Amino acid sequence: HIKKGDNVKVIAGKDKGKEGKVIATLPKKDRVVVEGVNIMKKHQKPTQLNPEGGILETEAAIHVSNVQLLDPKTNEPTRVGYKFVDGKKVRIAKKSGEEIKSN
Amino acid sequence: EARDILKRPVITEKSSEAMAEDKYTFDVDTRVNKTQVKMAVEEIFNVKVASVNIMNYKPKKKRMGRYQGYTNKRRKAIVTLKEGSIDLF
Amino acid sequence: EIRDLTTSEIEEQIKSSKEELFNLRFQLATGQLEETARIRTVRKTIARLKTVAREREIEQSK
Amino acid sequence: KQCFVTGRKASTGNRRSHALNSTKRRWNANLQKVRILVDGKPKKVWVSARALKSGKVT
RNA sequence: GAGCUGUAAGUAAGCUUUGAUCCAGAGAUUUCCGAAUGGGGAAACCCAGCAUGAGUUAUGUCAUGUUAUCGAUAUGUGAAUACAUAGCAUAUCAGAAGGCACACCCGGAGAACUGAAACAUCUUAGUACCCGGAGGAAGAGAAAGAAAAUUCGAUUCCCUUAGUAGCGGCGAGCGAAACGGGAAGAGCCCAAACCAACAAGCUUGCUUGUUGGGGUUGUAGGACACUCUAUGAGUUACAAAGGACGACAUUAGACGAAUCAUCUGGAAAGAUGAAUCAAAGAAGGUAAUAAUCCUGUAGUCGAAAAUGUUGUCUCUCUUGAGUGGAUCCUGAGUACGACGGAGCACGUGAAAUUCCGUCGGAAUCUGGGAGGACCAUCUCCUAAGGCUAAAUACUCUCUAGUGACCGAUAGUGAACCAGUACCGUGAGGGAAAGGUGAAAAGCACCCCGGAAGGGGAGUGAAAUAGAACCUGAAACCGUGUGCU
RNA sequence: UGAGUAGCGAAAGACGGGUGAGAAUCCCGUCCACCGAUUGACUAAGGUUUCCAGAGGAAGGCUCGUCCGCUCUGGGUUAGUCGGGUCCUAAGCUGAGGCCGACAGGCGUAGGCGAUGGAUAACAGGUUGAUAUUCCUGUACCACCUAUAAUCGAUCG
Ligand SMILES: [Mg+2]
Ligand SMILES: [Mg+2]
Ligand SMILES: [Mg+2]
Ligand SMILES: [Mg+2]
Ligand SMILES: [Mg+2]
Ligand SMILES: [Mg+2]
Ligand SMILES: [Mg+2]
Ligand SMILES: [Mg+2]
Ligand SMILES: [Mg+2]
Ligand SMILES: [Mg+2]
Ligand SMILES: [Mg+2]
Ligand SMILES: [Mg+2]
Ligand SMILES: [Mg+2]
Ligand SMILES: [Mg+2]
Ligand SMILES: [Mg+2]
Ligand SMILES: [Mg+2]
Ligand SMILES: [Mg+2]
Repeated sequence: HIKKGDNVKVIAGKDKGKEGKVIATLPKKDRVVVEGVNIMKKHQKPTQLNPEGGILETEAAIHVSNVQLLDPKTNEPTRVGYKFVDGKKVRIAKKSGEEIKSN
Repeated sequence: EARDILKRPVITEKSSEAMAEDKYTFDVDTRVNKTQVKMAVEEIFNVKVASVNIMNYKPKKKRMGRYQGYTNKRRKAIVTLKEGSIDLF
Repeated sequence: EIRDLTTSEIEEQIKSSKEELFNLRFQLATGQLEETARIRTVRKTIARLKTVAREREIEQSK
Repeated sequence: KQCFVTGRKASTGNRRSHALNSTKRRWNANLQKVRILVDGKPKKVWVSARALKSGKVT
């Protein structure tokens, strides 16, 4: 269950196997967004903001369950399990290395 | 009370002409009577007024695309003051 | 204004905050748009002051 | 109307003919208006005739 | 535990690790009509009085308390009448009223259509409508019983007895019971004699009315006399009532094991191969069909708070066994009978038992009833006063589930801002209407046209998928055609 | 299908100009006809934004449409004396107590309720795309309040 400052690797998409960072997560539609993944081009018309708006190329949302958070000490993707040490709960990557990949 | 019985002013071309002969318009809360509107502009604006007049608007009908509702009833009040200057702007 | 319970005189503040609230709602119908500092995060404040005054008689009296 | 001790009330039941087809009627109890000694002032009230074990009127 | 500001995109300012928004417990707010209750009233409105207070030099206004009717408790006052009572005046009290799922229950009142091949006794049925009162269950209930052998034992409910004994224009049709097998298992408090005060009459007598205490059954118990026992049992639902000391269950939530690679494809969860967990191969989602991608499951934990079961102690409480029965009491206009009537499966008949109406009307332990009229003998049991858990009947909801149950003319009338549009003055009737794609990527631009639409271009695997949108059958209206 | 068939819900219009992509239908003008104890000017009953301005042409109007009583956006109703409440009662309707009845409830005294009637203080002109005795100009009246001084130990009743 990823956070807003992670750096992950996809499994199944139009562009699979590519890495990248996460910039938003949308936790009611549970669809996250990664740079450089699945560009969806828009035909915006001339609005009151964009002076004579036109075509562009921006990556848009994909689901959570095509995205797996990879091991920082190994760079192989991994299920993340949780345990708690002292006051809070931290993410072990279940490859015996807990990550620090929040910020 | 006496600070929030007046609710909004209204700026209309009926009223913005009626700034010349110094009459103001307002929008008081529905349950008040015309005497204690006079005792409110004494408090809020600190002038003394000659007379006040009120009326009612019945709650006219809403749109049809936006479905069948009614806009809120309201109580437009008009105050008459004979020497107090421009309170609001 | 959050968590200010040790003030014996708040009726100096409620009257002062409420006449502040009327300075802007009356100012809303012409122009002057910054609607956050308008009636949302200020009308909550005059509810903060009453629930820390209305209980104050209650623990006092019985 | 109501008694005192028995609390009487007309209760229903049929009444039949010689060819045995029915109807409805009531059996009203023998009420008599009389003034008795109750607490305070003596009141005048209905009471039934088989409730005669009491001192009448004073 | 990182985003949020409803359903709801767009904004424009903002909030947020100093812990938001959401999830659970607890508290403050709770305008107005409604039993409406200060008087009116066309429900959501109008008019006041009474004290306090703001305010103006005052009058107008405002603000929070306050005042309906029965009922109870206290004084005032108290007529026609003089003694008191109705009546009358103040102060406290919150008892009632209304609503309910009226589903289930208990009493009051109570039809007809229909069957008999018509129809009146009968039956549809003590059913539906109406009204009254309570509960989470109500009613019944501690033998004036069943029975006939040897008796056993409060009530309720399930199976058989059995469509039998029976009732019936002996027609249609109604229709039991005990014995037996089980479910779940508690029995108790008053009345009276007698005794101790209290008051009264009216005296050291008696009677009467209260207060305790004593006492509550039939193998005959109790009063009264005789003799012998006590700080051990019983309990806050029956038996008399309140409350501190201490284990679980609810109302949020944690953790939670196991995988890769290629191929076709817009995209793999599919095919082929190589692996792994398993108290986890329930179920759903993810661009197709996933035990190992996500949410989960099996198994484990958590609870500031607030309620419900409750175990323990603490408290209230409390004497129980025998004999003599030489006297005294055992529920009065009651039980019964006559007269019309309802219920008992039973239509008044050979008609017991049971309650109501009117009218006559007993005896008391050698008593009094009941064993399908009644009398005799023999067995059984003690009415006319009360209280009571469990077995059992229900779901408008709440929690977790299941289905050889439906998949939009089906399923509730109602998947869709449904008892809504809409029709009726009214009471009341009462519809139609689901599906773009994986993702909004919802067609920038060029051209004809005022626009609507349209041809290119463009997104997309697909626009012959264009927001009347998946699939698109028939009636039916059309277009050039081979034969005629 | 009937079928491009019956029907367009009384009646006098004609021309010029303008708007417009489009005009027998919309807007301005002259000429013509039509009611005139009414097709006129006012008030209640009802209806509830239909009212006015600006903009639009899918659907509505028995045709057409540039227009509208239809859609879209933004506005419009001012009262001490005007009708009514803070005054009165009629028919009725409710009705403390009280009668009366299987329950519910029926009837009724005191009192309240109830206008179509009784009582009561205002007019003339102007103004706006829309309101008027309501706002503005002048003129008075009615009820209650305070400061106002020809009398009375007279006033309210
Ligand atoms: Mg939003
Ligand atoms: Mg009221
Ligand atoms: Mg006062
Ligand atoms: Mg058992
Ligand atoms: Mg987990
Ligand atoms: Mg897992
Ligand atoms: Mg008889
Ligand atoms: Mg279908
Ligand atoms: Mg709808
Ligand atoms: Mg393409
Ligand atoms: Mg076809
Ligand atoms: Mg013809
Ligand atoms: Mg012309
Ligand atoms: Mg009207
Ligand atoms: Mg047309
Ligand atoms: Mg319009
Ligand atoms: Mg009268």
